[PDB]
Amino acid sequence: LELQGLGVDVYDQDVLEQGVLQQVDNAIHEASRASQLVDVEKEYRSVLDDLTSCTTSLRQINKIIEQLS
Amino acid sequence: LELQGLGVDVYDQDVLEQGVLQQVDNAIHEASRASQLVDVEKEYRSVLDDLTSCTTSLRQINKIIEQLS
Ligand SMILES: [Mg+2]
Ligand SMILES: [Mg+2]
Repeated sequence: LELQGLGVDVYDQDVLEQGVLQQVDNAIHEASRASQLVDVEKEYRSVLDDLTSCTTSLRQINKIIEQLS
Repeated sequence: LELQGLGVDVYDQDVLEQGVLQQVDNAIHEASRASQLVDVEKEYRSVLDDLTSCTTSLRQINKIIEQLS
């Protein structure tokens, strides 16, 4: 008698028994992970652009100073 | 007769049948993911420190200029 299945936490994947509910679960969890990753990429990019902007300024500054040579 | 199990790709998790091999698989895959994440955090941090260093320089520069007021 399948009873040890009742022992699993409700919100555990293993509780889903085959077909459409597994399909929906896969979709919503995979979309959430994909969403997290887009957010990290955006956050990294925003910092990378800022570092690029700050750097090129220094190059411009140092050139202006070095132009006085 | 369990035969549709032979149809799975060899390097798929589902091929591992219970116990110690599943235990080893979990360990090596989880360690690999944890390793990737440490690397991303290090890479982001290195950029964040660089942006911090570039920024504080500009603050120092602008102060020196503004000191002439
Ligand atoms: Mg779920
Ligand atoms: Mg494996």
